[PDB]
Amino acid sequence: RNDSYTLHKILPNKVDPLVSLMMVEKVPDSTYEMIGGLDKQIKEIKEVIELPVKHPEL
Amino acid sequence: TKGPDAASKLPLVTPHTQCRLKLLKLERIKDYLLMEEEFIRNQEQMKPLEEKQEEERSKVDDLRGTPMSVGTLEEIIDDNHAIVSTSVGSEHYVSILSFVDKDLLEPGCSVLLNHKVHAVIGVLMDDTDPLVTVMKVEKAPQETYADIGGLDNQIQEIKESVELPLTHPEYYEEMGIKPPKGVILYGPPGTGKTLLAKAVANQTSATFLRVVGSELIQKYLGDGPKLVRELFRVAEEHAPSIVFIDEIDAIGTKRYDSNSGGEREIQRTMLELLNQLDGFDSRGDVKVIMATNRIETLDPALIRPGRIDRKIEFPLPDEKTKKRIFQIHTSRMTLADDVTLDDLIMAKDDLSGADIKAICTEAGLMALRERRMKVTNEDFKKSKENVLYKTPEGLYL
Amino acid sequence: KPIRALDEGDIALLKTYGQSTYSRQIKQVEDDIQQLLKKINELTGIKESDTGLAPPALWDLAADKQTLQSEQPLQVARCTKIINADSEDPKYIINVKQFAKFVVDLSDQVAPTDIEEGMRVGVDRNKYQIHIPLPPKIDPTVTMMQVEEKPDVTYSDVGGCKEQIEKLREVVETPLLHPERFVNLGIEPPKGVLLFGPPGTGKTLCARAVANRTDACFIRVIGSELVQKYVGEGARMVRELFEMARTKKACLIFFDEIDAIGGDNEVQRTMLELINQLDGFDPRGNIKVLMATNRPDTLDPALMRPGRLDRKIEFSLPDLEGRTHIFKIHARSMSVERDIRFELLARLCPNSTGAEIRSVCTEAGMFAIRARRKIATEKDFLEAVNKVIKS
Amino acid sequence: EFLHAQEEVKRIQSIPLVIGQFLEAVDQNTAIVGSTTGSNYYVRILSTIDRELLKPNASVALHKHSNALV
Ligand SMILES: Nc1ncnc2c1ncn2[C@@H]1O[C@H](COP(=O)(O)OP(=O)(O)OP(=O)(O)O)[C@@H](O)[C@H]1O
Ligand SMILES: Nc1ncnc2c1ncn2[C@@H]1O[C@H](COP(=O)(O)OP(=O)(O)O)[C@@H](O)[C@H]1O
Ligand SMILES: [Mg+2]
Repeated sequence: RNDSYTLHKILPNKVDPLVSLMMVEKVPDSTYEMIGGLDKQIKEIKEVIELPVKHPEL
Repeated sequence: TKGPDAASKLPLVTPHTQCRLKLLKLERIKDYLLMEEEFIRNQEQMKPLEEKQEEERSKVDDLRGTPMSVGTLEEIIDDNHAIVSTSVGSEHYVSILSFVDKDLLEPGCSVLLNHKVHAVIGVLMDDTDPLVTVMKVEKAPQETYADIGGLDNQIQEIKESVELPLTHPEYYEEMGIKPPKGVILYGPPGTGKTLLAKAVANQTSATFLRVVGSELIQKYLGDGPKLVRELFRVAEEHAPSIVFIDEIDAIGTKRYDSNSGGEREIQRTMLELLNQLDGFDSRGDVKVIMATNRIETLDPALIRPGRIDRKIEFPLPDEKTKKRIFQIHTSRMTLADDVTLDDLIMAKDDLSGADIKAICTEAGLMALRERRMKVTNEDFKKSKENVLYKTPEGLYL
Repeated sequence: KPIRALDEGDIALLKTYGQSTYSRQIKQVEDDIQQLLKKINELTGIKESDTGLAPPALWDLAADKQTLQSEQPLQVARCTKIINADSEDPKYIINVKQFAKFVVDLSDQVAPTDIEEGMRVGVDRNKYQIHIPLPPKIDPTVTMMQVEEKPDVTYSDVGGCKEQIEKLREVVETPLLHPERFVNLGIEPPKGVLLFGPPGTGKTLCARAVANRTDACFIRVIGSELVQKYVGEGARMVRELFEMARTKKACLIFFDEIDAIGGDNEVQRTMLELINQLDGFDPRGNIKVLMATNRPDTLDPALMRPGRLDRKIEFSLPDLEGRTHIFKIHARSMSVERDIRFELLARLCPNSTGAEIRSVCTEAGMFAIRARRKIATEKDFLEAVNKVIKS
Repeated sequence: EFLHAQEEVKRIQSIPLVIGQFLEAVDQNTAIVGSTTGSNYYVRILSTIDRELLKPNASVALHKHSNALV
C-alpha cells in the first residue's frame, strides 16, 4: 500500500519488459510450403523441435 | 550454527527394466509420500496453539510498528546506540531498544528497524536475499557416480577434496596436512566437469551452492561484492557446505588496470571473492569447487597454492573410458545384438562424453527413422558422422 | 531417401507394442510421486523466522516509548574541510554516504575542538547540525589489522633466505636492539625498507619471523581490505594503529600485499597520512615500517625518496640448500619416515616457490592418505613433486 | 452530473504527467507500470484508454501524484 506497506494483492510473476517483448505474440507468416529444397533440413529441424515436444514417449 | 541442506529422494534405479521391482519400490515411495501427506494434513487439521504471551507480544509489536525495514548492522557503539546502513546504502546512528538480544547484534546481521525514527527493533539471521537463496540446491540432481564412466582419478581426487574432510577427517590432522580448501576442475568442454559437480552434489552431506560465476556480477555498484559476501556467509552459516562456482573464467580472467567503472566493479567483485576465499580457514568445513574450460586465462592468484591447491585435469576420454561411457549411455537402449560399438571407439577422434551421449541419441533417432527401436549397428555408423561435423592426409602417415 | 514423418498411427503404435507391460503404472506412480513431493513442499510451511526478541522481563517498553518519542536518530557523515572556521565559519561540508553533501553548523552541546576533518559525525534530520562526533573506533575483531603481538614463527621456521634474513637483520635488529652504535656513529637508523619479490617467496613469513625475534608485535595490513569496504576512514584507522604503536613499546608495522595500496584519492590520503607518520613522526622511533609488494615499481615515487625508505630488499626464489631447508621445515609438522632424501626433492623442484613446496608436502600427505598409510614414504613425495611441479 | 463527471475524468488527464513503461496488465482496470523515476508501481488504468494499444513496454503517462496509468 501507499506508505503503510501492507501486502494487499498478489501480482503475476515478474518478467522484465526487455525479455517479455521477446515472446512471439504475433506469429509470422511463413509456411513450409514457401520453402524450396530444405526438405531434409526441415525433417532434421522437426526431429529436434517438434518430435520431442509432441511425443517424448518414444 | 545450523546444519546442511539439499534433501533428495531415493536413488531407486535398483532395477531399471520395469520388472515390477521398480513398481514395488516406487509403490513404497509413493505410499510413504502419502503417509507424510496424511500426517501433516491431519496435524494441521488439529493444531490449536496460539496467543499465550499476546499482550506483551502485542505491545512489543506496537513499539515495532508496521512496516519494519531491515537493515545491515555495519557498526555498534555503546550498548544503546549503533550504526546501521539501510538497504539504500545510507547509514544512520540509531538507538537500540531494550527488547533486542544484545548477544545477537554482530556486524553484518540484518537488524529490523522502525520505519519512522530508525531504531534497532529486531534481528534477522535469515535475510538470505532471493539471489543467494536461489543459488542453493534444494532437489539434488539425479546423476550419480554410477552415471559417470571413466574419470576414476578425477572422482577419486574430488572425493578426497570435498568428501573425505566432511566424513572422517582424522587422517588429515593425523598426517598434519590441512584439508584442501578449494579444488578447481578444468579441461576441454563436455568432458565431465559439470557432470562430476552434479554427482558430488548427489552423494553429498553438506549444503551445495551452485553458482554460475557470471551470476555474481550485478548491475548496481557494490551489489557484486555484497552478493559474494552473502553467498559465502550463507556457506559458513550452513556449514559444512560446498560452493560450486561453474565457469569461473566468467570472472577469473587476468586482472588488469581497470579504467571504466564497470571493469573496476568486476575487479572489486573478484577481489572480494579472493579475500573471502582467504577468509575462512582451510580447517573450516566450507569447500569451493570451480570449473572452467580456459584454464590458462585464469588469474594466477585465484589458483595460488595457498588458495586453491588442487587442480583436477579432465582429459578427453581414452578408449577404455570411451567404452565405459558408451556402456553407460547405451544401458537404457534396446540395442540389437549386431552392434559392436567398438568401431566408433576405435575411430581416433575427439569424442567426449557429451559427444558419445549425442552419438547415442542420434543413433536412437535414426532407429526411429526406420520405425524400429532395436537400434542396429548401421544406425550408430551413420549417427557418428551425423553428429561429428567438420592434417592434410599424407603428411603424417 | 525421403524419410517419412511418423504418422499418428505410427506414434500410437510406437507408444505401444514395443512397450513393457508395466510402463503405465510405473510412469503414473512416478508422476504421483513428484506431485506428492510438490504438495509436501508447498504445504510444509516456513516456520517463524525468530526475529531478535529478547527474553521477557528484560524490556523497558515504557522507557522504550520515552526514547522513541524523545530521543532522535542522527545520520552519520564523512566530515570534510573545516572551511577555515575560526569560530565565525563553524560550517563544514559533510558527506552523508551516497546522499548529498551539506555545509552545516555545530550543535550547542559540542565544541569545535571536538570536531576535525575526516571523522564520522552524527547529524540531525531537521538542520543537519553535527550533534556528536562518532570515532570509527579501533578493535581487532573489526577490520583486519595486526591481530598479533608475538607471532609464533621464529628464525627456525624460515629457511633459504640466509642472505635475505641477514639483510633484514641489518635493517631491523641493529637499530632496535643496538641503538647506541648508530647514536655514536651519528647516523639515522633506516627509515623505510621495501621487501619486493615474487608471490609465495616468503616475504610475509620472513617479516613475521623477524617480528617474533625482534621482541616487537607484528602488524598485518591486508591491502585489498582497505581497498574494499573498509576504505575512506582507513586513514584514521592507520592513524590509530600508529598511535597505539606509539603507546606500544615497539610495533613492527608491515603492510601485507602493499601491491594493493601502493597501486588514488583516499589511497593518496592514506599514504600522505603515512607521510605524516614517518616524515612527521620522528625517524628515531621503534615502530619501523616494513614494505612488501609483488610489484616493486608500483609504489609511488614519493614514497621511496631518501628520508622515507632507506633500503630495498629482493626476495628471490629459494636455492637448492634453501629448497631442502624449507622441505625439512615443512615436513617436521608431518608424519613421514626419518630417511626422506629431502635433497633429492629439492633437486627435483627447480625454480619452485615456497608455496609450491608447501603444496608438494601437502600432496605427499594426500598420496599417503590415498593408500591409507599413516606414514608417507619417499615414493609419495616423488609422485607429489611429479604432480605439483611440472604443473 | 454525468457531464460533470466526464469533465473530471478528462481533467485528470491534464499535465504534467510522468512517463512510464506499461510492464504487464493485471486486471481489466489495473496494471503494473515502471515509472521513469526509477520505481515500479501497481497502479490503476483509466477506463477511457483503449486496451488494445496497451502493449508491453509501451510508454505511458502516469498521474503525477497517484501514478495511475492516465
Ligand atoms: N565420463 C563420462 N561418463 C558419462 N557421461 C559423461 C562423461 N563425461 C561426460 N558425459 C556426458 O557429457 C554430458 C555433458 O557433460 P558436462 O555437462 O559435464 O560437461 P563439462 O565437461 O562440464 O563441460 P562444459 O562445462 O564446458 O559445458 C553429461 O550430461 C554426460 O552425460
Ligand atoms: N624461506 C622460507 N622458509 C620457510 N617457509 C617458506 C619460505 N618461503 C616460503 N615459505 C612458505 O610459503 C608459504 C607462503 O609464503 P608467503 O609468506 O605467503 O609468501 P609471500 O612472501 O608472497 O607472502 C608459507 O606457508 C611458508 O611455509
Ligand atoms: Mg560442463
